[PDB]
Amino acid sequence: AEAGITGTWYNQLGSTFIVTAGADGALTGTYESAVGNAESRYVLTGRYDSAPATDGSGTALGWTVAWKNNYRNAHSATTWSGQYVGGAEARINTQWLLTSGTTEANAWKSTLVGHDTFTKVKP
Amino acid sequence: AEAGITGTWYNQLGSTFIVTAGADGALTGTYESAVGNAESRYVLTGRYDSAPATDGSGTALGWTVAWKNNYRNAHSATTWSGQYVGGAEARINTQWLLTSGTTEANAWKSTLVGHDTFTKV
Amino acid sequence: AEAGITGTWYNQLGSTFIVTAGADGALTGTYESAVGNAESRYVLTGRYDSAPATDGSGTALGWTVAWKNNYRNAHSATTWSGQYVGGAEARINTQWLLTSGTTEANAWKSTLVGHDTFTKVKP
Amino acid sequence: AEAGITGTWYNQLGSTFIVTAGADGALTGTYESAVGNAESRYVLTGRYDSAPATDGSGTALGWTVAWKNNYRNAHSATTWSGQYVGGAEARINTQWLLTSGTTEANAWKSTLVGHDTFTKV
Ligand SMILES: O=C(O)CCCC[C@@H]1SC[C@@H]2NC(=O)N[C@@H]21
Ligand SMILES: O=C(O)CCCC[C@@H]1SC[C@@H]2NC(=O)N[C@@H]21
Ligand SMILES: O=C(O)CCCC[C@@H]1SC[C@@H]2NC(=O)N[C@@H]21
Ligand SMILES: O=C(O)CCCC[C@@H]1SC[C@@H]2NC(=O)N[C@@H]21
Repeated sequence: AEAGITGTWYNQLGSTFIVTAGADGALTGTYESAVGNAESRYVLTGRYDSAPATDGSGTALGWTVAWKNNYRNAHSATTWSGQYVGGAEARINTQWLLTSGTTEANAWKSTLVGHDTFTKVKP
Repeated sequence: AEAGITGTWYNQLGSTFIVTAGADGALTGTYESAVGNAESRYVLTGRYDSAPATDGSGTALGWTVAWKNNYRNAHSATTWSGQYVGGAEARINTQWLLTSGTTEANAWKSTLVGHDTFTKV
Repeated sequence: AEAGITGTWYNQLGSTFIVTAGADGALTGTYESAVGNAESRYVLTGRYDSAPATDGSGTALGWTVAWKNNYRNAHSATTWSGQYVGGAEARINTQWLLTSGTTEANAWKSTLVGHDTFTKVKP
Repeated sequence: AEAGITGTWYNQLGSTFIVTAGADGALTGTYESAVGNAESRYVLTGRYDSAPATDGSGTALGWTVAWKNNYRNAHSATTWSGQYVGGAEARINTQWLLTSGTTEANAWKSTLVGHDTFTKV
């Protein structure tokens, strides 16, 4: 449900995700991270399943942030892959990969993995 | 300057990734997977570092495909996160997460992880 | 602390982890999964940092279960990588990789990733 | 039978993995990393499927190294999870998780993920 996803969300670190779900499956918005080499808002773009299953399955989605805006550039990008689970206590449960640009010799330690849970604030 | 990310790329499974890199960091294009519950092309969108470091570092990037088009809907989405390494034989090295829409009970087994290497050959 | 790790632990799915931490850095024990193609106990072996930092850092550890015992064989193995965080509310926070044996053509979808949090029961 | 997992293997970074596979599923040996905060050999222990499927499937396995030995202590541990594929050119294909001991504040950045391919060359 585009309107189910569309809104302001926060995760367990205190980061803010503002997203709009388009009817063609597009996600666009901004992300503000509470941690890491980041300041202010960053552009995000992603995609979601705009026709999910009618049962109690979640809606699969994903989005990317490259950590460069007009104030800072961390030379890194994170992708979040997860699912939206609707209802009263709407949640988006994700796992993420954060890759930093590195020299070829340091490429083995270029990528962090983690997981974030997002809670929606009253839309 | 010199981000030769724009083009048609192929990974080791034979999937085709056609991307345009915008001057301000946007990635847009289409993806056609040679494997999985997929047929024909799917829309992708992503982001990349449009001013990378001047030392020998790769360019960080990432993108998403939701596997729904006019033919099929797999109820899943993949994100690739990696770096572009330019040069005479340019490559995009990625790790990816493929999440399927599941019930809560099956959420523990909702996400596959793998790694794809893209070259222009 | 070997004695800090040693004990019975349960995660959010209802699975049971019984572990003994050896003074040489060895972990041995048994694992019972509440989900998946598993029944009864399975042998686990792992390693941990037996001399962690004296600050508030966690103790890094990891262990493996191959899902074959005398009752069932799922032809898969999981490795958990994480850290033990001591105290009153002792926790082990992990991420895991579950690989299934597959044919070469299905090898792209061989591995699941997830995360489990373990709580210790009164030792 | 035929699990030719036992031996000395090398990955793409030039690290050396010396393993013995026990008849009942145990893996034991040593690991020497060519990269990272590591020197000399470290103890590894793991598990593998000692009765794999009879179709063309690989053998699932996994092992752990805690990066402490008599020389150094990195306060970290790596787990590799993968499958052994036998044949004329046998390979072990893995994905790994490297967790460092961190404070709670830094737990979000405690875990690296990568992938190693081992061959006997
Ligand atoms: O340090 C960087 O390279 C950029 C900031 C990264 C912030 C990460 S993205 C995953 C995790 N979730 C968050 O909300 N913030 C951190
Ligand atoms: O089966 C699905 O759910 C949709 C197709 C998934 C194809 C995956 S995405 C990661 C990997 N890289 C590819 O080029 N194809 C597979
Ligand atoms: O289905 C299988 O192949 C074997 C059982 C797998 C159980 C997994 S391991 C990770 C997760 N944590 C658990 O406690 N159980 C599941
Ligand atoms: O730096 C550390 O914390 C200890 C050494 C880590 C070496 C890693 S483990 C994964 C990868 N594969 C290797 O052979 N070496 C690196």
